[PDB]
Amino acid sequence: STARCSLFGSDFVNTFDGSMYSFAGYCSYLLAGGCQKRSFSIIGDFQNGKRVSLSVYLGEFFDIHLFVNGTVTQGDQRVSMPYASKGLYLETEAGYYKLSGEAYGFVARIDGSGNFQVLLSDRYFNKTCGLCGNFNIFAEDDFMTQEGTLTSDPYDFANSWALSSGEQWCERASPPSSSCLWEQCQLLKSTSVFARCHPLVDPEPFVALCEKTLCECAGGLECACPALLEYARTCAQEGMVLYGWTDHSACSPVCPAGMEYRQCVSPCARTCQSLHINEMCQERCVDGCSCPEGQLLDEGLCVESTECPCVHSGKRYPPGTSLSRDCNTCICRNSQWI
Amino acid sequence: RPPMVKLVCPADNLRAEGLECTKTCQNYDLECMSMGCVSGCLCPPGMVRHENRCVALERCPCFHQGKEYAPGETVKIGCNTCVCRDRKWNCTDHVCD
Amino acid sequence: ATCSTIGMAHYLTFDGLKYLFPGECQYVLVQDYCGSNPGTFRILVGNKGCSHPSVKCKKRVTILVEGGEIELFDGEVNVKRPMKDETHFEVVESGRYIILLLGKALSVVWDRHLSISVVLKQTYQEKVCGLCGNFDGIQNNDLTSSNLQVEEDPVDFGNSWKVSSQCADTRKVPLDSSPATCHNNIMKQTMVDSSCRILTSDVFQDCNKLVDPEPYLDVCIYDTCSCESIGDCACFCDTIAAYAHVCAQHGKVVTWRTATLCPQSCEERNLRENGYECEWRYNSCAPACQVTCQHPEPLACPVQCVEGCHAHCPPGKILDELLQTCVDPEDCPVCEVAGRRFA
Amino acid sequence: VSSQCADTRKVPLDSSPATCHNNIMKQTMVDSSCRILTSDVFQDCNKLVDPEPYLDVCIYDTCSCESIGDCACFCDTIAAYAHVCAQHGKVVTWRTATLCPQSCEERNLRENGYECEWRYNSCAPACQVTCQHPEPLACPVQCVEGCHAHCPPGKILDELLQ
Amino acid sequence: CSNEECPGECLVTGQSHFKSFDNRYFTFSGICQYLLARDCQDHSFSIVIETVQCADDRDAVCTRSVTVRLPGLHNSLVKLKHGAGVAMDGQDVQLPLLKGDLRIQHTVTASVRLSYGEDLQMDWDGRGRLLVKLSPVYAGKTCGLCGNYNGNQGDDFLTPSGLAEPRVEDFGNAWKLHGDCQDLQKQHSDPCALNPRMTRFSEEACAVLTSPTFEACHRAVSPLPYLRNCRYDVCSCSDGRECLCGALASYAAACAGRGVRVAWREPGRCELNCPKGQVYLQCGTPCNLTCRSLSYPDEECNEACLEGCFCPPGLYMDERGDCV
Ligand SMILES: *[C@@H]1O[C@H](CO)[C@@H](O[C@@H]2O[C@H](CO)[C@@H](O[C@@H]3O[C@H](CO)[C@@H](O)[C@H](O)[C@@H]3O)[C@H](O)[C@H]2NC(C)=O)[C@H](O)[C@H]1NC(C)=O
Ligand SMILES: *[C@@H]1O[C@H](CO)[C@@H](O)[C@H](O)[C@H]1NC(C)=O
Ligand SMILES: *[C@@H]1O[C@H](CO)[C@@H](O)[C@H](O)[C@H]1NC(C)=O
Ligand SMILES: *[C@@H]1O[C@H](CO)[C@@H](O)[C@H](O)[C@H]1NC(C)=O
Ligand SMILES: *[C@@H]1O[C@H](CO)[C@@H](O)[C@H](O)[C@H]1NC(C)=O
Ligand SMILES: *[C@@H]1O[C@H](CO)[C@@H](O)[C@H](O)[C@H]1NC(C)=O
Ligand SMILES: [Ca+2]
Ligand SMILES: [Ca+2]
Ligand SMILES: [Ca+2]
Repeated sequence: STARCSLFGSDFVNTFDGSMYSFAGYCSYLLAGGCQKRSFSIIGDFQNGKRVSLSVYLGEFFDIHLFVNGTVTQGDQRVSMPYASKGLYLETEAGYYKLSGEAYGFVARIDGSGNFQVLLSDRYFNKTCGLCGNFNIFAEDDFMTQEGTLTSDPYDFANSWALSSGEQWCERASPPSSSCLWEQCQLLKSTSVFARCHPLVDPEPFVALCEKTLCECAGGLECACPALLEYARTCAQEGMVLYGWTDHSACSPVCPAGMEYRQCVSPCARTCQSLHINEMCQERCVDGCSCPEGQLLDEGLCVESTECPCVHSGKRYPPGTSLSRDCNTCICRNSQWI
Repeated sequence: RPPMVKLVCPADNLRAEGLECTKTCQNYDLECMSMGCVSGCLCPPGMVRHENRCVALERCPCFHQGKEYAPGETVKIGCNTCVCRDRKWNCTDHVCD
Repeated sequence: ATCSTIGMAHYLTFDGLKYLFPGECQYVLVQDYCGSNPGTFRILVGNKGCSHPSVKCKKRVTILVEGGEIELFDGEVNVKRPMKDETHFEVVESGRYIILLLGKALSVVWDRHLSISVVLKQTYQEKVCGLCGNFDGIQNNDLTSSNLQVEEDPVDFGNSWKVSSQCADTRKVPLDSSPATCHNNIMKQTMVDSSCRILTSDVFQDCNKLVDPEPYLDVCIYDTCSCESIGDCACFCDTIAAYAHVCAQHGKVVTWRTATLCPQSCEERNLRENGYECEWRYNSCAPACQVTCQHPEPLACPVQCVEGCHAHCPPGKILDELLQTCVDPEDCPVCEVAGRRFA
Repeated sequence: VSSQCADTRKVPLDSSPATCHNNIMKQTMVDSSCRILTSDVFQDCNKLVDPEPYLDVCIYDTCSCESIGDCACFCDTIAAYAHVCAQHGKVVTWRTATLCPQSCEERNLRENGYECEWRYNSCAPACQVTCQHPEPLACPVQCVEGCHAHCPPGKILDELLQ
Repeated sequence: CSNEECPGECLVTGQSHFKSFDNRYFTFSGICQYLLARDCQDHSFSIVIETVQCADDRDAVCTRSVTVRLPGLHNSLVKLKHGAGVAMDGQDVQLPLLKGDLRIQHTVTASVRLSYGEDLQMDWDGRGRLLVKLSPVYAGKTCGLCGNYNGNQGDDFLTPSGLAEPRVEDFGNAWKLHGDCQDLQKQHSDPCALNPRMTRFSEEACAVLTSPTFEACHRAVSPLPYLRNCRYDVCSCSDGRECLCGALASYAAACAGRGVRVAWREPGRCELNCPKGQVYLQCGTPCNLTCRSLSYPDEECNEACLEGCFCPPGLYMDERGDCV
């Protein structure tokens, strides 16, 4: 039992139940956290209608900020990575930035496109209170304003969760008053690639948002591809994962190097600076990327198996870089001093 | 539903107590403000509303901290015992240690 | 020999070397999948939020003997994957400690809070590796990293035995003793030193002849400066308990708990239905393993002096298993077929 | 009394004394550490006495009362609040084996030890009769808390050897 | 010293912050109409407050309007609306108003002043802040939310039944006027346990009270209760810019009542920012400076200082709003 709400595309939102809409704000709205005994909060910052930075809050003492370009802070400092701490292990994954809290229970991602994803646990059933909406199977009553009343206008519902902090004060949010050639959205209705996700989810809202984006099309093929990743991920998490899509018209979701985007990549991500312990990789499939198969990953990039440098006192040394001790000396083999 | 009684508003200066002023037992002593008479219904003047329906005045339970207390019941508060009659608590005083 | 975790930030190898290494992710205590031979067992001591000795520290232990895990966490053991060789699998709850027997030589002892001890016999000579040394009888060389290199300081040595390669290994603490939390007052620092100078005051004077309380004093100075205790004194009594346990192994049992110094009680679980049958006491070290209708035969328990609360029922009417009430020997298993309790 | 005491001057700062709020890692456990005055047993007291002043006391003398191996500086406030509750015929039990534990079995006739004559009781009516004052008295607490001896009616307790 | 009873004051301010007649402070935060005070022994007057929610938050509350009733004139008299205006029996009127014993007048600092015969003085300015001064004549005949005007502060939670509750919620719920309004449950203490972002700012801002700038008044009124109110207001209300300075002014006014003066206004703080052609000056003793007073020079001039907007000492107030 685990839900997933994500902020994707440009000014789009998806809830824990499926009811999804559009929005553009400025005031670091509340994304998740119960409103009876809070005990933590997830806040997603915006700027000029864009999506900049993500943050958590434990009690009233610990802040962490993650940003979209891979820069992490402590509230007033500039910490490095991965930077494990009092829970909340900041890490790296198949190419995205991950923030995981298991004592409390949640996992947050930021990929190259800046699409936020959050996964909660089961014990928050009928108790989550933030912008992603209440977490109950019923999917029509997910517009609870902070007053407890129900509304229908997305903007009115969303403006009641704004948070201000001293220097940063915010105003009311108003829908942009701006209106508007191929229709590739029906790709979700024609090809058999997505045919197997049909009986679990309804593609119609995705087509609607696809045409909404198509209205803009400030580009050639950017009209639809962002609207496609979300459907694939959604019906993947539902219980069955689509295999070998992206081979027809997708726009190659981007990661720095290797570009080996694919589904079902083990989070363990075997490298050569490892003890090669097996049987302890019991994690589900997670989409991401990698670099082919004959290379093993290093801290920056991945290199052929025959150039894993030795390590001594934190210093890195290339193969055949024999160090000298006072009494003895020996050579760098494949990460094995002898 | 009988024996319920209704009343209309003459609408001369809007001083009549309409449905906006339901004199519950807990509100009998408190003054009642009238923004304006509204054609409605109320129990007879000698009858006061209760949680379900209007009941004799001398029977609405006295209220201590968030709980019911029927007439004639006594409660001991640290040093003295007090009993509610006419919805009002009556009891002696004894300055103790 | 014995490898144990003194306090909750320091380690003591098999050959008797003490060092400091605070981590927060999974590591390897002791294994044998490093020699030129097929390994058998493997023990991981992944701790949660213990990079600082704050009270919130919690620790978890996983054991992979053949095909199973035990997940020593919080309350008790798990059997998440039954092992095909339960012929010599035992679990004992004696005093305040829990004892696990996993084979002819391997044994484990757990306090249930923060201390784990591993005991191996002479068979595993020069055949292990990890954070507990190679058990060869030489102290100098028991600091080799995973890549066959002898490091200098423990902080760099420990990183090489990390399991997951995405932990952000601890960098180092450049300062001297009296961590940041101390030496800024020299008023809290001057109370901590005298507070646990009791390791040499009146009762441990006999111990001091046999074992020098030099490392344990330093451990006490640590993880008390950096341990903000509020209403829970468990962060302190544990070091003294560990030292007393070490003394006990040399036949020098001591008693140190008063009514105003780390008091303890075990009368709560004393048959509240009536209670007058007070069957529970607190003993000096309550010899370890006592037979019942669980293992009606002596075992090989390498402590035999486990401190805690004990039951001292008369020669007849031995202790039961589940309800914790001495009963006559009738309530033993009908038969041992399939290794089931069978009442 | 004496005119040479160095009169205490003042404390200018607000709540969270200098000892608090200098880290705000502490001051984050203390508030949660002794919020137990309303956790699971004191919902019944709260209807009779409002525990704001006692929380204020707990926050005070907890930062500024540094503790090392002696947790007594904190259990006393909870004991006082429990005593106040008990005055209003509302006995409560709050002590555990992991939270301010108290044991009175040390004085249990070490000569034999088996004759366990002592227990720990919460209300435990206060003033009894022995060969000291075998007459009723006026004790205005009437179930002082502590460790109590409750041997059968006959063979009453002694004075000196207990 | 010689003891003597002296006038009492009931104060309502902030989100929901009360000061009873004697000295008791507290917070109620309930949403209905309530009876603030009544003669209760002779039935000479009555004050009713209407309450609503603001700042789209759980713990934010306001007071919209106050209605006074004076059986002396037989009618439900002036209602003080959320604006500065007043309505006499449903009809708007223009200030000042004179009658047999009632005087309603606009004051210098953009407020309203309601006065009856030699007592029952009321100050109310628009944005939910009410001061009620009561003469010593009503020394023991008063029941309501302000409590009996006796010398003891230990019996201000006295419900109309006759007993005093230990909890504030039960005491407050006893003074409703409508049976539909719900009875609130446990009062929430910390409002910015729900808005962690606004934590550092609140604590660093509501600390000027315990600073040298106010040290002169630290021994005229204890600034312990005025600090938690500042923290609550900053944490709770939607707009912290004016909430912060809506609370400091309260402490400054409290100090001014004991004779102590202080400036507490410096750049970087909510300065009055008086319009052009007027002066932010401190004490000016307003009885002249409005040439309505010029028309009537022999009515009264007996008033303390108000440090409001003023004019250079060569000008009178113009009717349209000027001072040239
Ligand atoms: C990722 O994005 C964030 C924000 O979009 C970048 O942080 C920003 O970095 C600039 C460069 O220094 C900061 O400007 C500096 O601000 C300080 C303090 O005001 C000022 O003294 C300097 O003169 C300079 O203007 C900016 O404040 C900062 N914004 C934050 C932290 O919110 C970050 O650099 C980006 N990452 C990379 C790798 O570029
Ligand atoms: C959620 O909880 C509320 C209050 O406990 C209850 O009224 C409601 O029915 C619950 N909803 C579901 C879907 O269980
Ligand atoms: C309370 O009772 C006494 C005697 O029963 C009586 O004299 C007194 O008048 C009563 N109080 C009231 C307010 O009626
Ligand atoms: C502990 O148990 C042993 C054996 O039963 C006994 O000899 C010893 O006296 C006990 N210790 C105490 C303090 O009772
Ligand atoms: C405490 O003493 C009273 C006295 O009768 C008794 O009723 C009660 O059961 C005792 N409590 C315990 C826990 O022994
Ligand atoms: C009020 O006092 C006199 C009397 O009218 C007047 O001349 C003066 O200008 C007024 N006060 C000020 C400060 O202007
Ligand atoms: Ca829902
Ligand atoms: Ca060795
Ligand atoms: Ca009073």
